[PDB]
Amino acid sequence: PLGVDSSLSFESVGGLDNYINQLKEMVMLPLLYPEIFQRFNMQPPRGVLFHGPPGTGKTLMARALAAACSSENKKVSFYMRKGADCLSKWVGEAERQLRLLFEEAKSTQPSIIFFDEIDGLAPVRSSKQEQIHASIVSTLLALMDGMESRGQVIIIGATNRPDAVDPALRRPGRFDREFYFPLPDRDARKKIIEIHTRNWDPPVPEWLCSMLAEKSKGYGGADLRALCTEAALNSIKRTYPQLYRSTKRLQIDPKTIKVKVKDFVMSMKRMIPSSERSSISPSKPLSPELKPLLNEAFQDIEKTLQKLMPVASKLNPLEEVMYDDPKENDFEYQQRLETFETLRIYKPRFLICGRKGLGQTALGPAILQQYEGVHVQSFDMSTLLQDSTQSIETSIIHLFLEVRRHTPSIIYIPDIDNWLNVLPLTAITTFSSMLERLDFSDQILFLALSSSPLSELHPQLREWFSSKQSVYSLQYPTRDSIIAFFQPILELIKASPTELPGGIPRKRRVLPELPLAPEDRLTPLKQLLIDSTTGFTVDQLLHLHSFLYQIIWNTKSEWNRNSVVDECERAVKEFMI
Amino acid sequence: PLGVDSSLSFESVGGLDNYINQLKEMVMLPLLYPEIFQRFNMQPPRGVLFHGPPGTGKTLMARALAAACSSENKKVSFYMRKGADCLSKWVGEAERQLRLLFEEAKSTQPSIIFFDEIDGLAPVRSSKQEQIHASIVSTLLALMDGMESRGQVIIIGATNRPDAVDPALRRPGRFDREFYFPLPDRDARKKIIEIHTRNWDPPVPEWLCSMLAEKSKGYGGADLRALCTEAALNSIKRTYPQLYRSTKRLQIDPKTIKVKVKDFVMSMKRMIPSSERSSISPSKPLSPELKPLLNEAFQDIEKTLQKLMPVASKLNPLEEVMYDDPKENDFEYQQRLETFETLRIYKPRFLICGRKGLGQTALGPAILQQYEGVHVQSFDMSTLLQDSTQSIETSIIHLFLEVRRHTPSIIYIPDIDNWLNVLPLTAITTFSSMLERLDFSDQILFLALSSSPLSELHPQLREWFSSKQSVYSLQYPTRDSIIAFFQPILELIKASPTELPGGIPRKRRVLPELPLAPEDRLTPLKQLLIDSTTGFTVDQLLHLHSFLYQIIWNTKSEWNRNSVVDECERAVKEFMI
Repeated sequence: PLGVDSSLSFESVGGLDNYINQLKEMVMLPLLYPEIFQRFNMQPPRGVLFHGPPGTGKTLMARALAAACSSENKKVSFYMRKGADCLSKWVGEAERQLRLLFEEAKSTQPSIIFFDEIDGLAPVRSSKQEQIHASIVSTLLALMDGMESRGQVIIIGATNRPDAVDPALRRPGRFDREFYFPLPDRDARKKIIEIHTRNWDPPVPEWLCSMLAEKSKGYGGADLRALCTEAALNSIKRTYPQLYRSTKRLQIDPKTIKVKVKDFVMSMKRMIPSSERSSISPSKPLSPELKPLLNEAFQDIEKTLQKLMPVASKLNPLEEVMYDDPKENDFEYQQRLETFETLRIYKPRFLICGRKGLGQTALGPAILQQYEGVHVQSFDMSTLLQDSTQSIETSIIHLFLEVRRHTPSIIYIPDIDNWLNVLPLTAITTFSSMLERLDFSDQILFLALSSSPLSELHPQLREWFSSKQSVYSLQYPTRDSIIAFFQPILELIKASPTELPGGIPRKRRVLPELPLAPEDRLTPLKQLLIDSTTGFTVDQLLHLHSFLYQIIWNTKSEWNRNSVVDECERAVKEFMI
Repeated sequence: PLGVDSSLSFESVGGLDNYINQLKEMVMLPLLYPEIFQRFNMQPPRGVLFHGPPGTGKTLMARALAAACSSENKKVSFYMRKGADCLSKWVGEAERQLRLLFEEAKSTQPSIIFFDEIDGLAPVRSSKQEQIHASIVSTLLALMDGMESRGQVIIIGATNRPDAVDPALRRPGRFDREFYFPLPDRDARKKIIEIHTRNWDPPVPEWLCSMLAEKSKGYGGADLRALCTEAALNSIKRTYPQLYRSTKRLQIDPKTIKVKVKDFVMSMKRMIPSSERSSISPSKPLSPELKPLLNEAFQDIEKTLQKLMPVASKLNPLEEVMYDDPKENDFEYQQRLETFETLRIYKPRFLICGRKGLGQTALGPAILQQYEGVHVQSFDMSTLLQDSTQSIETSIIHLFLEVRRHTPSIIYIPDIDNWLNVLPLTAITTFSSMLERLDFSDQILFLALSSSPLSELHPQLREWFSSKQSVYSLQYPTRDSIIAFFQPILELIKASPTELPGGIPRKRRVLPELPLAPEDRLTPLKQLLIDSTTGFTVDQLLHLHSFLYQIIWNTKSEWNRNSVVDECERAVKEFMI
C-alpha cells in the first residue's frame, strides 16, 4: 500500500540551491562555529517566511528542512505545527497550550519548529473584534522574541502570501529571511522530474526530458509524482486488462514492467494543472504548423526583444566568490559594475499593430512562452472588473504596488483597440499617471496588443509611444510560407488507407488468466489553392483547414488513387463566396 | 549565538536630547527633590505617549527608558506590558488580572510600567459592540487615575499613531507628554551609526560616515544593526569560502577580521528600507553626472528657496537658558522676538514651468533631498484615490487637517498639467477653499510642478500665483554643460582593456582547509555630437547615453586604438531620424 518517508535528499524540491546556502548560513553556523559570535559579538537571528505556490516547496521544503537538518547533524529534534492546533476560545487556555509547547520546545535543546498557516496562527490585529485577536498575537510576540531570548531554537514560518498579515509579525531583526518560491520552469523542472523518474528500476529515456518537462508547466513536487502514478497505472491497465471483478482473489507475476510514452500522453489528456485549477493564463506555445506562418517575424520579436531589453539574470554568489579579484577597496570600481548592465536601459515597452484575423493574440502567449523565469502579469479587464468591493482604481494602485514589489517584471495589455472604451477617464488618467510614477532606470516590460493596423490610431498611444522602434506593423505572409503550411496535408491526400487509420483494422485483445489466490490534377488543385486565394487572412485559412480535414475524414478510406479531388475543390469553390 | 542586553547608554536611539531632558524633568524630580512639591503644592503628572515610526525609538526608547532609570538610581523596578496580555472575554476576569497587576505595581514602590499597543489595550469606546469595549476602557480610566491617586508609579504609553483612539484616553492632566519620533536624517544618523560601529575592535573609517549615513535613509536602530550584521557576514563569506557542507565539524582561527566598503555597498544592493516596505516616496538625489546639467539652476532653487522661506529651526532651551539676559520683565521685549523670524513671511508656494523631457520630475525629489528635517507630504492623486470607503473630499479635509496638525510643513503637487483634469470641480473648489482656510502667517510650502512651459496656461494657477517670483521658467542647457556631461565617456572611449573589465581576467580562488573539529577623428566625432545636435532634450540625451553604453559594452575589448569610432557615429546617424 502507501507510506510516507522521513528521509529527503532534496529529491522532490531540488533546485533551490541559493536558498539552501542561505538557510545553511542561518541554521548550521550558530553551533558549528560557536566562537565567532563573540569575536564579533553578533546576533544574527533565525526565521524564514515562505510564500509562493503551496506544495511547490511548502510541504516539500518542510521535508527538505527537517530532512536537511536531520541529515546534517546528530542529534536534533523537529516539531510540526500547522496553523491553529493548540487553541481555545479562552485566552489563557489557548495560550497555556502554546507556551507549555514553548517551554517544552525550550527544554529539548536541539529543536526547530515548523509553523504553517500563519494567518490561522495569528491574523491581523484589529480591535473591532474580540480581544483574543490582540491577545494571542501580542503573546506570540513576547513568547517568540522581544522578552524571550530563545537561545538555540529555530522558528520556521510559511504562507502562500508574503503580506497576508500586518508587518508587526515581521519584526525586522527576528524574521529577516523570506523565501519566494518561483515554480521552476524548464531546467530545474527537468532536474526535478528526472530526480523523480530514477526511482524506478526501468530508467526513463532522456529525449522525453525536457520534452515532458517543457510540457508540464505549473506543477509541484507532489502532482508531478501524481503524473508518475497516473502514467504508472496507465502502464498497469495497459499491460493487463484482467484487473476487474475479483471475489476469488488473484495472484500476479512480478515481471509487470513495461513503460510507454503513450502512458504519459494519455496522462496529458487526463491531467489538470494546479495553477489552472482556478486561473486562466495565456501560457500557450505557438502552433507547430503555424511556425511556417509566424517564425519569420517571431525571430524579429525575440531578437528585438533581446536588444530592447537584456533578459540577463543573477549568477550564484557561490561561484562568484569562488572567483576572486585582486582589488577590494574600490567603491568606484563597485559603482562601475553597478552602472554596468543597469544604466543601459530606458523604459521597456512594445506595441503590436496589425490587421484582424492575421496572427493576433496567439503570438502573445507564444512570446510569453519563448522565455520564462521572469515575473509577469497582465492588466486583463476581466481581472480588473473581477472585484467590486473596492474601487477599480484602488485595484489599479494595488496591482501597480505589487508589480512594484517584485523583480524586474512584465506588464501586458491585450486588445487596446477595444480597450480605452471599457473604463472611464478616471482609470485612464490613473493609468497614465502610474506609467510615469516609476523611473526609467528599472526594467519593467510593457507589451501592448492591438487588432487594428497602423496609421489610423487615436494618438493616446502615440504620445505614449513616440519611439520609432516601440511598435511593429504586420503584413500578409508569403506564398512560399503558404504552400509550406499546406504542404503536409497536400501529401496527406496521398497517404490514406494504412498510414492513417482510414482503413486500418483495430483488433481485439485476449484476456490473461492471472491465477486464483485464495497526382496530375494536384497542380490544377495547386492553382486552385494558390493564386485564386489572393493572400487572405489566416483565420480563413483555418476555416479551409478545418473544412479539408472534414473532407479527408469523410473520404478516409480509398484505394486506386486520383478519385478524391472533387470534394475539396468544390469546397474551395463554395468557400469563395 | 545571540543574546539581548539590559544596559543601554542611549547607543541605538541616541540623539533625542531635548526628549531626554523632558522626560528627566518628569521622572527624576518627584523623589530627587521632594520639598518643592509643597513649597508650591504642585501636581505635575507623568505619562508620555509615543507615536511615529515603530522601532525608531519604540522598543529603542523602551530600552532607553528602563536603562535610563536603571542607570539613574538604585533601587527601581520596571514592568513591560505589550498590548492585550492580561485579558479575557469576561469583564471581571480580564480586569481582575489587570488590577491585580495594578495592586502589585502599587506594592512595589519604585516602579514604572511600559504600555505598548494602546489600541489593543483600549480601543475607541463604542456601544455598537459588546460592552467590554466600554468596560475595560472606563475601568482603565478609574484605575490609572481619576479615582486613584497613583502616588509614585509611572505609566508609559506608546503607539504608531497619536490619534488611533478617542481623546478621552488623553485626559489633559495625566498624560500631558507625547513624543513624536522624527526619524533622524543626516547628522544624528551619523551619530547613531558611529555609536553602533564602535562596537567592533576594528574602528571604521570616517570618510564613509556620513557617506553611508546619507545613503541610509528611513531606518531604525535595529535595521541599521541589520546593516551591520549583513556587512559583517559579507566580510565572513568574503574572507572565507569554506563555510559549507560540514558534518565533520570544523574549527577556525580567531584572526578573521577584515572589513570592506565593498561589504557595505553589496549590502546596499541587498537591502530593503523600512519605510519603503509599502510606501513609494520620492527621496531621490539628483544624478551626479546630471549635476552638470542642473546645478546651475538648482543653486537658484535652493537660494530662492532660502530667501522665500527661511528654514531656521528651534535651538535647544538648555543652551538658550545657559545663556542669560538681564531684562526679564518685558513682555514687549518678548513680543519683539515673537515678531522676529515669524512675521517675516507670506504664504510659501513655488511653481515650476518648463518643457517636457527637460529635467522634469527629478529635480523635485532632488530638492526634497537637498534639505530634510521638515515634515512633508504631497497630494499625489494615487494617494488620493487609494481609498473609496469615504469621499475623496473627506480625504482632502482629513489630510489638510493632519498637515494642519504638524510643524511648519511641506505640500507638493506633481504634474498639474495632467492634474485638474483628474478630479471634478467638487475637489477643485474644495482645494481652492482649503488654500485660503489658513493664514499667511504660518509656514507651509506649496511646491508645484508642471511639464508644460510658460505663457500658455489656464489661469487658475495665475490667479493663485500672481506673484512674479512665484514661478520659474526653464531653458535648454548650454553647450559647455553638454560637453561637460559627455566628457567622461569621451575619455571612456580611450580606456577600455584594463581600466574597465573589457579585457581584465577574472581568476579563481583556492579553498582553505579549516581543520577538522570532532584621437584625430575624435574632433569630427565632436562635431557630430555637438552642433548637429541642436540643443535637444535631456531624455534624448539619455537615449544616446544608453545607446553608446551598449556600443562600448559590445566593443569592450580593443587594443591598437582608433578602430572603434564607426559604431557610435552611425548610431548617431540613425538617431537623427
